[PDB]
Amino acid sequence: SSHKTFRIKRFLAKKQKQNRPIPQWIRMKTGNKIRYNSKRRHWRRTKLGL
Amino acid sequence: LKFTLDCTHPVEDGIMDAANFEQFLQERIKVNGKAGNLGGGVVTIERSKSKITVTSEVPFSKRYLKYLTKKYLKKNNLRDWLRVVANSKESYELRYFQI
Amino acid sequence: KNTLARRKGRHMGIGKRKGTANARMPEKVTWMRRMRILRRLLRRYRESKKIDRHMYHSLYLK
Amino acid sequence: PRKIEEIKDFLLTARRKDAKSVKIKKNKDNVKFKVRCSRYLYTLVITDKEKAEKLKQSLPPGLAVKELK
RNA sequence: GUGAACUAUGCCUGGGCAGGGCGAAGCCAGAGGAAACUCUGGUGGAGGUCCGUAGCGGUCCUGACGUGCAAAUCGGUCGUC
RNA sequence: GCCCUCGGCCGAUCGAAAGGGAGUCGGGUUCAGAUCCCCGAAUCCGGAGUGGCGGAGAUGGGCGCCGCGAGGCGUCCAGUGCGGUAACGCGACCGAUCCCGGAGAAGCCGGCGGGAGCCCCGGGGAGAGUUCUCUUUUCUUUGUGAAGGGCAGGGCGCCCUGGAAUGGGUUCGCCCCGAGAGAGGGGCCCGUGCCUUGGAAAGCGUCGCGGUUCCGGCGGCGUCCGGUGAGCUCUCGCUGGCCCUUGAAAAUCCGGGGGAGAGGGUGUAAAUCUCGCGCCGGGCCGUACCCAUAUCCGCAGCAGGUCUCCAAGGUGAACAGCCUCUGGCAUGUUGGAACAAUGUAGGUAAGGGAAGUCGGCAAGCCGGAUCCGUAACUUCGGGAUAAGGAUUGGCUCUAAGGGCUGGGUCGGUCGCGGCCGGCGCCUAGCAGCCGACUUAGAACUGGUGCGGA
Ligand SMILES: [Mg+2]
Ligand SMILES: [Mg+2]
Ligand SMILES: [Mg+2]
Ligand SMILES: [Mg+2]
Ligand SMILES: [Mg+2]
Ligand SMILES: [Mg+2]
Ligand SMILES: [Mg+2]
Ligand SMILES: [Mg+2]
Ligand SMILES: [Mg+2]
Ligand SMILES: [Mg+2]
Ligand SMILES: [Mg+2]
Ligand SMILES: [Mg+2]
Ligand SMILES: [Mg+2]
Ligand SMILES: [Mg+2]
Ligand SMILES: [Mg+2]
Ligand SMILES: [Mg+2]
Ligand SMILES: [Mg+2]
Ligand SMILES: [Mg+2]
Ligand SMILES: [Mg+2]
Ligand SMILES: [Mg+2]
Ligand SMILES: [Mg+2]
Ligand SMILES: [Mg+2]
Ligand SMILES: [Mg+2]
Ligand SMILES: [Mg+2]
Ligand SMILES: [Mg+2]
Ligand SMILES: [Mg+2]
Ligand SMILES: [Mg+2]
Ligand SMILES: [Mg+2]
Ligand SMILES: [Mg+2]
Ligand SMILES: [Mg+2]
Repeated sequence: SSHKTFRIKRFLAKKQKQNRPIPQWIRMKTGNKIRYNSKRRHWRRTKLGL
Repeated sequence: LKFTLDCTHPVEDGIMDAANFEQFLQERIKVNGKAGNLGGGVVTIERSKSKITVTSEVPFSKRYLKYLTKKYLKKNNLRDWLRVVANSKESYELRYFQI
Repeated sequence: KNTLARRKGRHMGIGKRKGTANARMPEKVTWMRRMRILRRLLRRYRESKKIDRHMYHSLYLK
Repeated sequence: PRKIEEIKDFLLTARRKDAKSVKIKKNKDNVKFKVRCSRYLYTLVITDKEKAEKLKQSLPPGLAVKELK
């Protein structure tokens, strides 16, 4: 809702800050074995439990 | 009430005739729902060789004037070039559509 | 144009009305209008002394 | 906004300390003198042209006498 | 141990519910009687009142659908308002 | 700091983004934010020891002289304002503990009235549309926020004079009156309406001039005059009805009673001030967007579910249905071509008319309104739209139903108009003007159609 509390705004701020793709130099790092961010959230598919 | 109706440009380039347009108004005016005879001499139309004054002593209306000149332009197949605007109070001046 | 015709009385009919007579023109509104008219007339007559208090009261009650 | 009736009252509020500005608005029928002070905008309306002119002459110095044209 | 975000019921604080029909008490007038009163015409606008919207519900078609639009929905017809 | 005096919030605290709760509006601006940014107008709360400036408190009388007198001299005594018979008013107009009250703070339903907004009608503009014929036409547009001041309007069981039956005022309904009617004169409250300040400089509509790759450019003209109403929707008010139902509390703010106290010795004074102006400040958190036949829940862009606000024209009883404007959309997760059966949904059907079937299931019939006319039975309320019948279009008329004004005998003289009077009898009222929607009747008319969907 538009009526938020400060700490639910902080929670959503953290979640949308970390819903972000992986950088591309990570793949060039030695011994990487990670291809994409595997825990990306889409707002329509998987909902925050909050 | 001196509803000066002014058309210098079209008679300037010779595409309409002020005399027969004055005749058109002289027949098809209305005063209390009567055509011809100017209500019985109660409205007076003079043409000063480039424009027409329609002096009167009754509550006659210039929106009726604009309606009649639009009717004349439509009848003589002219209102794709000409356009009746209010250049001032108590007067209507025809203008050409953008060049 | 149809409002002008209905002013002259056209399309008012008996096959043109769908609500009841009280729905189209209420009897309470009719009676209220009549009482206001007649009471105002009685008050004017009493003011101009065409009638007096006693005639006014009997005519008011009637 | 306050509306002032007399020239003497207008002059003392014009020479008041907090009087920030004066704007002169020339209307068709009259002239308005709007002095901007701290809390209110005060307006004086004059119908006489020569009286408005001599008031413009007799306005105290050290003020903004801005015409609105 | 965890649940009354559904539902059941109480409480607190808010929101909502066209248009019409019938015409209770109270009241005004006229007429008839010795009274008691009676009759007539209005006025008035009552009711877990009636027809019927929104809303709430869910009768029947044992209609549609029945690997559905839907792990109970849809249409017409209905109940109440 | 100690002592004295006084003291129930007698119970922490939490609990509402719909209850209570001071005080912000107009215009502009973005790719996306605005009552939050910019511009312009305000306002509330808190603060002021040296008090910031005004104004109020507050500045008058008595007696002796001088001085023509005015006016001065000295002495003595007041002064916590004043007006109105009153309701109450005025710009301030001392005052504590304590006490009393009020506001916050009251249901649902009905009926009327006032105000606005919307809708509607008649003209004037401006710009568009139609012009085969007609149409002085059709469509669009035709502003003034908050906060001050003034005036309408509405309301008042508020005041004074006076005394009412031949009872009278008065509402749609009521209701009111010797516990004070009608009448006459006032007062208060509300004022969201109008005028003004704001305010035309802005906005809007048109007509133009020049380019800062896009100026809150620059200019002209305009933004006018009226009328209706059981209209609808808000809102304010009055008065009823209903209830073995009587429809919060508290923060918070105000008024009064009382008078412990405080203020100065007559000064160009004090205490004090809910008056006017001025000065400073207002932190913290939310604020985008969706709000649902695609942003939520139902595993999904799911025919389900999910609380609200605003609400145009026509027909019509109507927020019914049907069509249209503002706004919105692209047919609901695809298209093309054919038009078999069987379906699903919708129609029609000769003659019969429930013979069908468990069963009139389903479908059909009926339907609105106006005028008649309505049975048994009954708890006397009802039954009841019982049952039954007639009418219904279009067009042209005729009646009836209202609201404003003025009805004046004569200069007997002058303040072609005015002061007092000889001067005169609509008194069954007329005369003029304005304005609605209805209802009833009649004629004509149509391929008997007319609640035509
Ligand atoms: Mg979801
Ligand atoms: Mg619950
Ligand atoms: Mg009922
Ligand atoms: Mg229903
Ligand atoms: Mg169903
Ligand atoms: Mg079935
Ligand atoms: Mg019912
Ligand atoms: Mg205690
Ligand atoms: Mg709390
Ligand atoms: Mg709250
Ligand atoms: Mg937005
Ligand atoms: Mg204004
Ligand atoms: Mg009285
Ligand atoms: Mg302008
Ligand atoms: Mg312009
Ligand atoms: Mg928003
Ligand atoms: Mg859905
Ligand atoms: Mg789930
Ligand atoms: Mg449809
Ligand atoms: Mg389709
Ligand atoms: Mg498609
Ligand atoms: Mg879809
Ligand atoms: Mg058959
Ligand atoms: Mg047959
Ligand atoms: Mg059978
Ligand atoms: Mg059989
Ligand atoms: Mg058989
Ligand atoms: Mg059936
Ligand atoms: Mg029966
Ligand atoms: Mg007929």
